[PDB]
Formats: sequence, structure tokens, C-alpha cells
Amino acid sequence: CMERQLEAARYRSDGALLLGASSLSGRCWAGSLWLFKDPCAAPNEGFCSAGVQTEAGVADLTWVGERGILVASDSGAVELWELDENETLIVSKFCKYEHDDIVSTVSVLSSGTQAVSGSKDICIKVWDLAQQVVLSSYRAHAAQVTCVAASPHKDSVFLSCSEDNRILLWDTRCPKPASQIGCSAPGYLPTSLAWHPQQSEVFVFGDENGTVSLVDTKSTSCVLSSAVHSQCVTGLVFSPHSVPFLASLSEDCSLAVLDSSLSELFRSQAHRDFVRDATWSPLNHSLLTTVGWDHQVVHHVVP
Amino acid sequence: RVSSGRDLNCVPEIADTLGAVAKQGFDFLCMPVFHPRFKREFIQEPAKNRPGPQTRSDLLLSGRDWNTLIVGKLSPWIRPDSKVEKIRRNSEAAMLQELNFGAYLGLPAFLLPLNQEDNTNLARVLTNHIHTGHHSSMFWMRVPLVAPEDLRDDIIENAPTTHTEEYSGEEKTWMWWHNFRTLCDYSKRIAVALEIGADLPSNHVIDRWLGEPIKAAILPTSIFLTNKKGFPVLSKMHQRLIFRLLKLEVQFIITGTNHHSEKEFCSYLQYLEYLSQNRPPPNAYELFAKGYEDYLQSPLQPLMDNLESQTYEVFEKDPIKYSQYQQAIYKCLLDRVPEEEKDTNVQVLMVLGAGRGPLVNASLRAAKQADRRIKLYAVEKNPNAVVTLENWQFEEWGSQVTVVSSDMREWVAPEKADIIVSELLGSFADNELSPECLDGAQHFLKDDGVSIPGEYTSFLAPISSSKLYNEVRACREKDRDPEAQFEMPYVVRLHNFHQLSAPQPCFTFSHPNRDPMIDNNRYCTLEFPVEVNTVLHGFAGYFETVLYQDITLSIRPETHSPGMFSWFPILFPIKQPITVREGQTICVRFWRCSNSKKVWYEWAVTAPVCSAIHNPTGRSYTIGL
Amino acid sequence: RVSSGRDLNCVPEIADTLGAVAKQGFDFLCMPVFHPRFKREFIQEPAKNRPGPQTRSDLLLSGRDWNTLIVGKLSPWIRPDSKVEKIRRNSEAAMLQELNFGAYLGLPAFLLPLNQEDNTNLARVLTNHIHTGHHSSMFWMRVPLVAPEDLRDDIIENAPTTHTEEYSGEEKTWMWWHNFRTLCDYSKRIAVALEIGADLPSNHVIDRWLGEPIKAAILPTSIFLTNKKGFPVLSKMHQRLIFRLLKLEVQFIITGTNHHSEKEFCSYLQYLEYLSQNRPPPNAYELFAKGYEDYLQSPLQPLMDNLESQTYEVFEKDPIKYSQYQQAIYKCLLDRVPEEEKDTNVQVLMVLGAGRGPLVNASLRAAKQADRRIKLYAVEKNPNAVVTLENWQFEEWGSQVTVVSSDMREWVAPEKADIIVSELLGSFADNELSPECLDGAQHFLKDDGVSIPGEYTSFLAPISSSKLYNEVRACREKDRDPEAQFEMPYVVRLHNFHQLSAPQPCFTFSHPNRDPMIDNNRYCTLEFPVEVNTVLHGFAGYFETVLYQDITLSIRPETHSPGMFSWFPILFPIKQPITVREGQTICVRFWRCSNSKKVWYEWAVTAPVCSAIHNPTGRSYTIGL
Ligand SMILES: Cc1cc(NC(=O)C(=O)N2C[C@@H](C)N(C(=O)C(C)C)C[C@@H]2c2ccc(F)cc2)cnc1N
Ligand SMILES: Cc1cc(NC(=O)C(=O)N2C[C@@H](C)N(C(=O)C(C)C)C[C@@H]2c2ccc(F)cc2)cnc1N
Ligand SMILES: Cc1cc(NC(=O)C(=O)N2C[C@@H](C)N(C(=O)C(C)C)C[C@@H]2c2ccc(F)cc2)cnc1N
Ligand SMILES: CSC[C@H]1O[C@@H](n2cnc3c(N)ncnc32)[C@H](O)[C@@H]1O
Ligand SMILES: CSC[C@H]1O[C@@H](n2cnc3c(N)ncnc32)[C@H](O)[C@@H]1O
Ligand SMILES: [Cl-]
Ligand SMILES: [Cl-]
Ligand SMILES: [Cl-]
Ligand SMILES: [Cl-]
Ligand SMILES: [Cl-]
Ligand SMILES: [Cl-]
Ligand SMILES: [Cl-]
Ligand SMILES: [Cl-]
Ligand SMILES: [Cl-]
Ligand SMILES: [Cl-]
Ligand SMILES: [Cl-]
Ligand SMILES: [Cl-]
Ligand SMILES: [Cl-]
Repeated sequence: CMERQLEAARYRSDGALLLGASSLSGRCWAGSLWLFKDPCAAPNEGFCSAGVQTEAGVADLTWVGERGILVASDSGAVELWELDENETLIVSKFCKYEHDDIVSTVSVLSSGTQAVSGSKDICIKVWDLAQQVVLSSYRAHAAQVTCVAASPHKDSVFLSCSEDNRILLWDTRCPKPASQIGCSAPGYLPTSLAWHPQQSEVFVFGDENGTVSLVDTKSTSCVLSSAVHSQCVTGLVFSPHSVPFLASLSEDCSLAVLDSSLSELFRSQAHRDFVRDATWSPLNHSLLTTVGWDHQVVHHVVP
Repeated sequence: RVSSGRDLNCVPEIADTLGAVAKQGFDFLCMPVFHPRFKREFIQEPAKNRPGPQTRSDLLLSGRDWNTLIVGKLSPWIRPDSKVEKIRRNSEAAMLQELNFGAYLGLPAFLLPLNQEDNTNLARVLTNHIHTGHHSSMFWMRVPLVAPEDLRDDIIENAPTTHTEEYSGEEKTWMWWHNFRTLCDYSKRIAVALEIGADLPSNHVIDRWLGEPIKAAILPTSIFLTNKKGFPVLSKMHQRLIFRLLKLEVQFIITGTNHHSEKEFCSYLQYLEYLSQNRPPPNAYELFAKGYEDYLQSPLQPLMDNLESQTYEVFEKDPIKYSQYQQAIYKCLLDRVPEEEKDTNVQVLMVLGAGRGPLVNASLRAAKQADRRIKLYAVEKNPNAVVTLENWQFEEWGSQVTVVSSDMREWVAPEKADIIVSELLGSFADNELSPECLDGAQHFLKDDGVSIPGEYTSFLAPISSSKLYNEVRACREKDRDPEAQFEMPYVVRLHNFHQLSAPQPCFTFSHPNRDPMIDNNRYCTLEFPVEVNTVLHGFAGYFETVLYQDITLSIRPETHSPGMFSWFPILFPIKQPITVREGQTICVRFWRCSNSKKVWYEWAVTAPVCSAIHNPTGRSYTIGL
Repeated sequence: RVSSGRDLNCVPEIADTLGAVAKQGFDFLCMPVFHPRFKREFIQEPAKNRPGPQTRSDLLLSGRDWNTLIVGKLSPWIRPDSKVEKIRRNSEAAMLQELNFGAYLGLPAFLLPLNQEDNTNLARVLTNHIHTGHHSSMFWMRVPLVAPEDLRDDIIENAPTTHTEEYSGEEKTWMWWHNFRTLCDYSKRIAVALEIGADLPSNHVIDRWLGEPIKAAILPTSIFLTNKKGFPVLSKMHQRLIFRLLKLEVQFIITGTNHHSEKEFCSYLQYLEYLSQNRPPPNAYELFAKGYEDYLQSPLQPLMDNLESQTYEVFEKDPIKYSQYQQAIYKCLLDRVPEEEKDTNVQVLMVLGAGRGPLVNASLRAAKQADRRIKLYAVEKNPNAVVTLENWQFEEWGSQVTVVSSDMREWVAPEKADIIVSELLGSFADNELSPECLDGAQHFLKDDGVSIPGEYTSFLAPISSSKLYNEVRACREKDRDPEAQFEMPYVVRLHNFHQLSAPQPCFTFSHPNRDPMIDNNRYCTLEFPVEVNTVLHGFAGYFETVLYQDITLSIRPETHSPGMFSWFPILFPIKQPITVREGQTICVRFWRCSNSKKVWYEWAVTAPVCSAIHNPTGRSYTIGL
């Protein structure tokens, strides 16, 4: 049994699609992980490569190399799952309950051996994925942590944003590791973060009002802004192109594809519910797969 | 035993989760009625037309289980006071939906958080929901003792945490409640679920919650330390706070995951039970007045009304008071009769207001103890108690006790008394008209006669208690002034309140009153220094009395007689609560007025702000002469 | 088991007597608090100065025993309505004394006799005592079913007993109560202790006590017959009366000495227990509605309000009603689809007001039973019940049932229905606005469509019940009209009342309403023949409904559906009770009024006397559209 609310979708190096779903209504509020080596067969359960039911619903996931799956659970747990040698089963490597509320976001650092997790318990934790222990726990925010994003190439640097209207840049090599960025005045609450793949000092963030903004960590100034969506921006995904595109997702049930100037180039209203996750295909850099709470897996082609 | 509940934000199956939390030993479960991450759209298509079902079915639990074991929780994404208009309206709709589903399930309580200063639209929606269908359901406002902004780690390099003392700032969360509670017009269905952090604030921040309607105390598992054997424990300050909360008889709510994973999760709860089963055992007074904590009662008027048999029974089962009376009579008998006159001198002793005759037996025991001869008159105007007095006299006392069924102010005594002994004191000393009664009886006292009690003095102290204020406000009756309940005193075992200043003497009376121009009217002005930020709601009243020399009785807290049961304190309310800042002085005025038919009190606060004069002309409360 | 007490006028020692009556099996003791022959003087010397004590001491029993086991009795020499002024004033004083001593003891009830027609001064003294201090004590008026003058032996030679039938004279004792109760202004603390004689009067004399607050029934030992084995028994008429009293759940009081002296005295009491343990066992309806007898409740408005889960649960656990609905749907499906079309014809069936879906399952069972194919729409405006509906649909029903969360008057149906099935009937048929709802839903019904129910009709019957009148009168609230409680109906399991005339149809509605000019306003005039002397206090309301052809539901008493639980009768009160004599006709008027926002009822009695028009313009009661 697969649940209706598709939560996350990630491609693998060989073109396989990892899906994470939850049941946010009905008798059971659980979740499930799935792996489709035929991406066009998703989300049909009978034509999947692997699949497992988990304890509670998943709120965010991410790959750990080519075999690991890191899951943020509603139970307050961080779970590492591993694939079978023949990649037919999804077995649990560890499941640690260190957060006191729903773990809402998780991100693997650049080395691949450590990760960072954020939860509604306002805390942000650093995990050693090999020792299955928490290296450090920080209580820097004053409200629910909305998103955390590891830097692409620095193992000690990562962004975080919470409902306390703070956007914190983190360098764990400092005695005070967090530093506040944010736009000039108290803007609308930050809801989505994404580092730039080519520029290690530049990122983008989307707020609750539908605005996507391009910021540089050095000059800490809103370099650009665009009212892209009519509702909260829940996700921001860059493309693997040399000059990358920006995929913006919102609760207005629409996907937008913008350029380096945050100008709208493509738009899809195929989903009839919230758009949760989007991923670009490594084999075909022009193919973008989106998932949503309408149990739809859409494959767009983008010029 | 403690009443405890388990807080969870993740419930896969409701039945298995409820069974697990019941096996762990919890009495109820705080859980979301909708999935916390299941954000719903009410205005904009196409997410507005999301296919159902929207949450779990109500058939998954029995109606009894919904009524007794489930506490609802508001979804964390509902922000009725968001700066965004879309989110504002959508959260209004979602909050109404969740509250209506909670009322549809018949839940006994529903949790709503207070995370910021501005909760005005939240208060508007909740007040609209309250005034929609008569219900008994409660709304617990989850309020942190310390705001998370004042609790975060000092790890933000360019935003350091303030190290400067901010006396009023550290109390900000109380304001969060006080404003909200004020916006909802002091609804009795709205209470506090106080959440406690790992680091406790100053003592004044904690004391700001004295007198507040605290129904629940929330303990996260993270605040628990660990001992040598690995069991979760608490620091001594947290133990003090737990004891203070146990005295208020609140429900404790364990939240968070099991961090002491080697031990079972019930360990946490067990610790509380431990802390409860080793709490300081209450004295005889606290056991006697357990069920009457903060229970408002009208003051007795034994002069105008005839007391019932069980009221006299309550008065009699008070051995400390009658031991003191007997000791006073013993000392007075030894003072008035020398040793060489013990056979020739027979003292005339008159019990004025004998009731069923405990003072008569006390006088007899004092005469036997002092080896002195006495002649007893037992005066009582209540004929129902005169029945008991005369049965006593025929069966035991004999001719030594002469029972007089009349008013002491009209009785024509056949002789004059060496000693008069009375018990006509109320919670506010003279509030039962002992001065007037002992004045009318003064003519048949000898020129050197003695009155026991010889003196009494009332005491007042400003208090803070939103709970008692709300109870008084609820005491509204038809066919009278809608605010008459605020202009009358109440006899009440004060429990959940905060004394704002040291008690000070109010009115003093002495007997016999040799003064030719006897005037029992009084006018007193009291200045109470207040060293905290608080809200004045009324004045507690106590009394002291000198029966004879160093033999005294007292319900004043500093000098209370240990183990005395006959008197609860009194409470004078005020119509409007008054904000009092740290360092300000509460100046209050009190009058004791009278005519030929009735006596009453009038009072008014004159500083830091003026109130209305309460009970003018005794319109709301009088004491019949 | 019965609740019984022992009546005595001679108590040597109170403790031994109480122990004896407890050993005999009695629950309480009616005894004099003063000696019955101890006449006391209050005005004239020297008997005024009689030395005490005046009665027994209150220390002879515990306060619990005084509160629970002792019922006081007025001394038989106290005649407050004597023709002599001295005796009048002295009896006033003595009655006040005894009542105050009873209140001093905290007695739960005090007995006072009604032996003559004139008890005006007795009523004055009792009313003054009632309005002196708040108390919960009860006053039982010992009233004989037959006056002793109409009960004496015909042995006076020059004063023969009348052999002529006097219909109103034989009821005189009821007047004795009715006047007294009227003089005391219908005090809730005043009830009846009906005393039964050896010879029972006509059935109308007994029925005159229907609807009266009878708390106790007094049985003398002399009225008991004796059987073959010597045990005391009662005649079959007395057994009928005992059963009628047991249905009212009164307390029985055995008075008199043991005349069957060979047997122990408990035998009498045992007989009652016998008669109680062989009383007709109640049906499922009486067991279901036991605790709700004469309990006033506001009528539900499922259109304006969203019903709770347990209300739907009460509606669902009613198998007779849903069996009838299923049979109606079965007959209709067989009527509309021939046998040769059972595979080709799929009937469109729409449940309008599905709640949690019992009618949906009834329709499915009817389709399975009739071997016909159906397509189901389940329309419900209450979203909380839509949650249950959609969980049902996802888990069991499937695509066969389409859940529609909207108002049936606004829903744009994708197709038209062969059958519409509704359950929108209240206790007064249309008092929940089923006509308007089914009118708004009429447009998506086929030209030959069927509505189940197809018809319904309300019924009214004038009733007499001083108990229900006093309850309605007690339903006075602040911040509204002091008489608004009389201008609104109440859903109530009628128990202690008297039906004065046969129920008659009031308002009738049919569906579908093909009439081009639809008007649901109604005006009805009803003439009820009354053949007894009685006091009208209100009108009971029931309903009948034809679901389909000969399949009907009914709470009308003559045609009530056996074992149906979903509906209690309704009660329309009137502000002032109306005396109705034997042979008179009660002419009443009833209106069903409405505007575009609300519907309400208006009613007035026009014969034998006119009342005020109740609930004008819906000022006190409206039904929201
Ligand atoms: C945090 C987050 C990220 C994304 N993004 C994506 O899934 C995504 O599109 N990519 C990452 C990955 C799937 N990928 C790879 O090729 C791997 C196998 C090596 C292709 C592509 C890519 C984009 C830019 C690049 F510079 C390189 C790769 C979506 N959701 C969330 N929450
Ligand atoms: C000698 C003397 C004593 C007092 N003592 C008081 O009035 C007083 O504090 N009470 C509170 C409490 C102690 N108590 C109770 O019975 C407890 C079990 C509830 C008795 C009484 C009271 C009872 C019912 C009421 F409604 C109000 C007050 C007054 N006068 C005189 N002369
Ligand atoms: C199908 C249907 C049925 C009714 N039935 C009634 O209203 C009615 O007679 N009741 C009295 C009684 C039977 N009952 C109870 O729960 C018992 C246990 C006390 C339910 C209900 C009621 C409950 C609480 C109230 F406050 C008032 C009424 C109305 N509408 C529709 N559509
Ligand atoms: C022991 S409670 C006070 C007692 O004194 C009695 N009492 C109060 N005022 C008077 C009075 N003026 N004369 C006689 N007894 C009194 C009351 O009836 C009660 O029994
Ligand atoms: C079974 S009790 C009557 C049911 O019908 C529902 N109901 C009443 N009026 C309407 C209406 N106009 N549209 C839809 N459902 C209704 C009520 O909400 C309740 O569930
Ligand atoms: Cl910001
Ligand atoms: Cl239920
Ligand atoms: Cl609720
Ligand atoms: Cl609870
Ligand atoms: Cl005593
Ligand atoms: Cl008396
Ligand atoms: Cl003065
Ligand atoms: Cl007693
Ligand atoms: Cl009484
Ligand atoms: Cl009784
Ligand atoms: Cl059901
Ligand atoms: Cl809902
Ligand atoms: Cl009409």
C-alpha cells in the first residue's frame, strides 16, 4: 500500500527515482519509501524496484551516496535506511530519536559522512552517519526550523531558516557558528533555501508571500527578487546545467522555471494539489520530475 | 498520586498509541486531531477541492474515550495573526475547523499555543467559537515560562543574547497571557498550560503566575537530568517548582522523546510520583480545609441568623481555641482571687453567646484547674442551641450553670459578672458585631470586671488572584445589581493567590469600653508597599485577639495559631482589577459605618489609581443589628 | 427495591427507636421533634415561663443521621387557622418554632397536614419560613385521598352520610392542596404526601393527582387485609394504586401499629417489596429513557447547528427505525424497477442529511434484498460527519457512494434522483425545517421521483402537569424576558402528567410538493373535549410519518412504533395555568410562521378562556433557516 501524499522525489546517479510518501489523513498516519528504476512507472506500486513501509510519515529525505536513504520522521527520528545488495529491499540501518518534535528537514554535508537536521523543536543537530550519533545540537532559532541546506563543497558550512524570520549561515569552525543574514527590514518568513551549484557564496530563498530572492553571502544584500508564486514557496531546486535554471515550487499548486535573473521561463499547473518536491534528471538535464499531494508524478521537458 | 498526561505530535494509529500511553501509566493523551503537516486550503483552487477524508474517523474511539482521555492540539501551521492576509484568513478558517471538530468529539480540553506577543486575531476567533453553543470544554493556552527568544543558545555571532537585567522583559510571556485573557473577557473556559524550560528564570518571573488559572504544567524530557543509575531526575529548583505546582493540584504533561533510552519511558512519570509521594505532608488545618480551597462562602451572621447544629459542631471541634480560652480563664481566676480567699470568693462568670456550651465546659475546667469557685451564666439568644444548653444543664451541669435564653443586650441580669467570656469574633474580627453585643452587655459587668477576649484587631493585605476574581465575577445573580457580588466580603480558604504586601492592622476594639462617647464607626487609610509587577484584585482579611494578657488567638498568617479550625480568612473584592508596578504603593481606605439597624463596611483603593467606593450605604452588604 | 419510611407519633428513646426501625428494614423515620402532647404557651403567663428543656437534645444523633434518616412532623395541636385568636397566634409561634428547629437539625423533609379546606394562615407562616434563609429542605403536605368526613362510618343517627354522587365534592381534598400550593406561589420545596384509606374513591378522584408533585405515599396498617397464612396483603385496587405510585418512584410511609400481631412488623414492608419485585418489567424504551423522565431539553436544530458525534450515535442505535427505512426503500425499488430490468436499470438514490451514514447502509441492504442496482449520493452539510462518511466511503463503500459535503438547498446535483431519503424529522415533525430542506432539494428529483418519508403529520394533546409547569417556571434566566421560558418548546420524556384529551393532527406536509405556490406557513384551530376537572399547563406534541405506502413511523402514543428510541415527545407550555371543568372544551390555536431567515411557532388557548399569544414574532424561540 502506497499513501496519497507524495513528499519527496530524488534522482540517483544511474537515473533511478527515489520517492518518499506519507498518509496525512485516514486511519493510519504512516509513510513509505520507494525506488523506481523505471521512472515512468511511478508511482504505481506494482511496477517498483523496491519499497518499504516505515513507522511514521516522512517529512524530508535525501540520498546518502548511492545506497543510503536519510529520512526525517514525524516521530522526531532521523532514520538511515540501506538498500539490498541486489537493490530489491530497503532495510533500516539506524533510527535515532534525538529531536523532541517533527523533524522537518535534513541535508547531507559535502563529505557525505555527516548530515544536518532541523525540526519543529527549534533545534538543529549535526549527525555522524557512520557512528550513528549526534555530534552537536544547536538552539539558535526561536521558532520551528523550516529548512536546512548543506553547502555543496564546504563540509562545515550550511544555511538554515526558521519561522523566527532568521536566515542563519553556519560555519562550525567558529565559537559562535551562526550568523544572521536576512533582508533589510523584517520581511516575510523564509520558507525555502537553495545554494547555487556554481557559486559557493550565493544562494536563493523563497518566503511565505511567494517571493523568491537571490542573495550573496559576502555582500549580504538582496541581489534580486521576484514575486513568482501566489502562495508560500515550499521548494527551490537548481538544475545541473552549467548556467543553471531555478525550479520553484509553491502551495499554489504550480511549478515555475526561472533563469539567472529570476525571470519566468516555464510554468506548469499540472498538479491539482500542493507541489512538494522536484528533481532534475542526471541522464537528461532537460527533464524535470515533480511530485505532489495529488499522488501525481509529472515529467516535464524544459527548453 | 499525580494526574498526568502524555503529549505527542506523531500518532500513527490512535488505538495502539492510546494503549501504549495507558500502559506507561498516563491518564490522558494530548494529540493532534488533524495531521500536523496536513496544511489545508480554504479559498484558492485547486487545493481547495482536495478529496477527503480530512482526518481520522471518530469511530476509532468510544465517546467515553473522547470525553475523558483525549486532549486536542491546534495544528502548528495555523497562524491566525500572520502578517500575510491569505495566511491570516486561511488560518482563521482552519482554526474554526479544528475547534469545531474538537467540540464535535466532545474533548474535555483543547490546546492552543501563545508563542508571540500579538495574538489578537487568535483571541477573536477563540472568543467567537466560545460564544457559539453552550459547552463545558476547556481551552489550555500553552504559554512558555521563558520565551524561546530569551532561551536560545548564544551562538549567533552578529546577534548576541542580552546580558543586561530586564525586570519587566523577563516577565513578557505573562503579558502574552494577560493580554489574551483580557481580550477574551476573562472567559472561565480559558486556562494556562505553563511550559517549563531547562533554565528557570528569576523568582519574580515565576511568582507572576501566582493566582493564575494554571490547569496544566508541561515538562519536556530534555529538562530532566540523569543520576548515577541512569534514571531521569530534576534539579532542586525544578523540584521546588514541582512542589509549588503540586500544591496547586495541576495536571503534568510529559512532552518530548525518550532521551534516557536505556530506561523505559515511564521512568519520567515515576519520578513525578516519587516527588509527589515525598511531598511535605499537610498539617491538620490543610487536611481540614482541603475541599474548601478558594471556595467562596457568605459570612455568617450569628446575631441576625440562628446557626445550625453542624455549624456549632464545626465550632466545637477546635481544641486549640478552647484550650486557649481555658488558659485565659485560669489565669484570670488566679489573678482575681487570692489563695486565702479561694473558699470564700465565688467568681461570677457569664458566657455571652454560649451556643451549645463549649465555653461553659472550658470555664468549668479552668475553675477545677485553678482551684477556684465560680458561678456560671450561659447566655444564648438562639433557642435551638438553648435546647442543647438546657439538656446539658439538667443532665450534667446542675444549678451551677444558669441558662439564659435572651439577647445579651436586653437581658436584665440578676447580678453583675466578675468575668464575661464571648466568642463573637468573625474572620474580620468585628464583622459579626461583637463590639455592639459586648457594649449592650457592658452594664452588668463589675466596675473592675474582665472581658475575654479583652482586645481584637483586624488585618488587611492586598492580594492578586485572577481565579478568585473570576469566581466573584461568576457570582452574579438575577434580580439585583449585576455587580453587587464585588461589593460584599466572602469567607474563603485562600489557596491560589499572591500576597502583595505585609498585612497591616485595620480596626481595633477593646472591652470593657469605659469611654463615655462610644462610637464603633471607623475610618482607616492603609499604605501597602508593593515590590513586584502584579494585578490587584482584592484584599485578604484576618484578625488577632488578646483573650487575656499573653493568651491570644490569631489567623493572621505570620502569627497564626497552629491547628485552629474555626476561622477561614475573608476576602474583599474590587470591581476592576488594578495594575500595580514594581515599587508602587497601594493606598486603600476602609470604613466601618452603621445606623441603628445595621452595620456595614465600605472600601476604596486610592493609589496607585482610584476605584469606586464599594458598598455605599450598605446597598450590597449589611450586617443586621 | 422500594424506598420506605416508618411513621411514628410515640418515640420513647430516639436511638433505640431508630435502631428498631432500621432492623425492620426502613430507610427513614417520620417522628415528632417535640412531644405531640407538649402544648406550649408563648404569650400568657405563667405557662409562658415554663422551665426547659423544650425538647430532645440534638446531640442524641449525628448530623448525618439528622440529614438522612429523620423526617420531622408538625405537632397535632398546632392549629394556625383556628377560629380563636389566642390559639391562632400561639400556633403561629409554635409552628415557626418547630420549623426553625427542623431547619436547625438539617432535616431533609418536614411533614405538615392538610385536614380542612382553609389553610391560609398555615400557608402564610410556611411561606414566611421558606423566604427566611436559603435552604434545600422539603415540606411534605400530608393530604388524605379521601377526607375523613367523607370516610366516616354511617353510625350517626341524626347526621347520615350522603349517598348522592358529588363529582366535584369527592375531589375536594385536591382543592385543599391546590389552594395551598397556590397560596405559597408554587414553591418547589412543597410537595404532597398522599395518604391512602381503606376505601378508595372513584377513578377521577385518583386521577386528579396525576401531574402533582407526589414525593410520598402514606399507607396505614389498617388498610391491609389478611390472607390465609396471616400475612398482610392489599386488595387488587390498592395494588393498582401501588403500581401507579411505583411508576412515579415515590417513597412509601407505613403508619399505624402492628395489627397482624402474630407476624413481625416488617411483613407489611416486605409485601411492598413483593409488589415491587413483581411489577411489570419495563420495555426497552422505558429502560433507555429512565434517567430522562420529565427532563427538559432544548430542541435540536441540526440545520442551524452541527450535531455532535454522540448525538449521531444515539440516532444510529435505533434498529426499528432503520429497519422501517430499509423496508420502505426495498418496496420502492421493487415498485420502480421491473424484474426484467433489474440488470439494466440503476436507480439513483440520494440520502439528504446522511449524518454518519446509517441511511446509506440501509439503502445498500435494501438494494441487496430487492436484487436491484442503485447509485448512492450521501449529502451532508455537517463536515465533522462528512469526515466519518468519507472514511466509510474509502474503507468500505467505494465508488458506489458519492459523498457530497454541501447544503441540499444549494447543491448542484450532476444528475437527478429516482429516490431521495431523508431523516430530518423532529419531535414535532416539521420543527427541524424538513419541509424547507426538502423543498430546496426538490429540483434535482425526477418528475416521477419518490421521497422517503413521503408524508408527515404533527399531533397535539392538552396535558396537565404542575411538576412540568414548575420546572419550566424554574427555567428562568438572566439577561432575557423573565417569562421567555414559557414561549419555547422542550424535548422531554413525559412521565408525571395527565393527558386531558385524545391527540389530534396539527400540521401535515407531503413531498414532493408539486404545488406551484409553495407556502409552509400554517394556521390550525383544535377543539379538545375534556371530561374531567383539571388544570391545563401545556400541550404535548408527537408526530407520525409515512415513509412509503404502509411503512410508517410514529411516536404518537396510540400508534407508537414499538422499541423506537430516536424521538422523545415535545412540550409547549403556557404562561398561566387554566382551570378546565368537566365537559368543557379546550380550544387552542397554532401557527407556523416564517420569514426568509427563520421559522417559529405561535400558539394560544382561546377556550374555555383566552391566553396570551405565545412567542409572538419568534421573540423567544426561532428555528434558523
Ligand atoms: C536539497 C534538494 C535538492 C534537489 N535537487 C535535485 O534533486 C537535483 O535536481 N539534482 C541533485 C541530484 C539528484 N542530481 C545528481 O546528479 C546527483 C545524483 C549527483 C541531479 C540534480 C543536480 C542539480 C544540480 C547540480 F549541480 C547537480 C545535480 C531537490 N530537492 C531537494 N530538497
Ligand atoms: C467562633 C466563630 C467562628 C466563625 N468562623 C467562620 O465564620 C468561618 O471562617 N467559617 C469557615 C469554616 C471554618 N467553617 C466551616 O464550616 C468549614 C468546614 C467550611 C465554618 C465557618 C463558615 C461556615 C460556612 C459558611 F458558609 C461560612 C463560614 C464565625 N463566627 C464565630 N463566632
Ligand atoms: C432523527 C432525529 C431525531 C431527533 N430526536 C430528538 O431530537 C430527540 O427526541 N431527542 C431526545 C432523545 C431521544 N435523545 C437523547 O439523546 C436521549 C439519550 C436524551 C436525542 C434527542 C435529543 C438529545 C439531546 C437534546 F438536548 C435534545 C434532543 C431529532 N432530529 C432528528 N433528525
Ligand atoms: C459561638 S458563635 C456566636 C454565638 O453567640 C450567639 N450570639 C450572638 N449575638 C448574641 C447576642 N446579642 N445575645 C446572645 N447570644 C448572641 C450566637 O447565636 C452564637 O450562638
Ligand atoms: C440525521 S439528523 C439530520 C441530519 O441532516 C443534516 N442536515 C440538515 N439540514 C441539512 C441540509 N439542508 N443539507 C444537508 N444536510 C442537512 C444534519 O446536519 C444532520 O446530519
Ligand atoms: Cl529574512
Ligand atoms: Cl463518539
Ligand atoms: Cl473542545
Ligand atoms: Cl484532562
Ligand atoms: Cl456540646
Ligand atoms: Cl426552641
Ligand atoms: Cl469614623
Ligand atoms: Cl447535629
Ligand atoms: Cl426542615
Ligand atoms: Cl427522605
Ligand atoms: Cl456509522
Ligand atoms: Cl472538517
Ligand atoms: Cl397560514
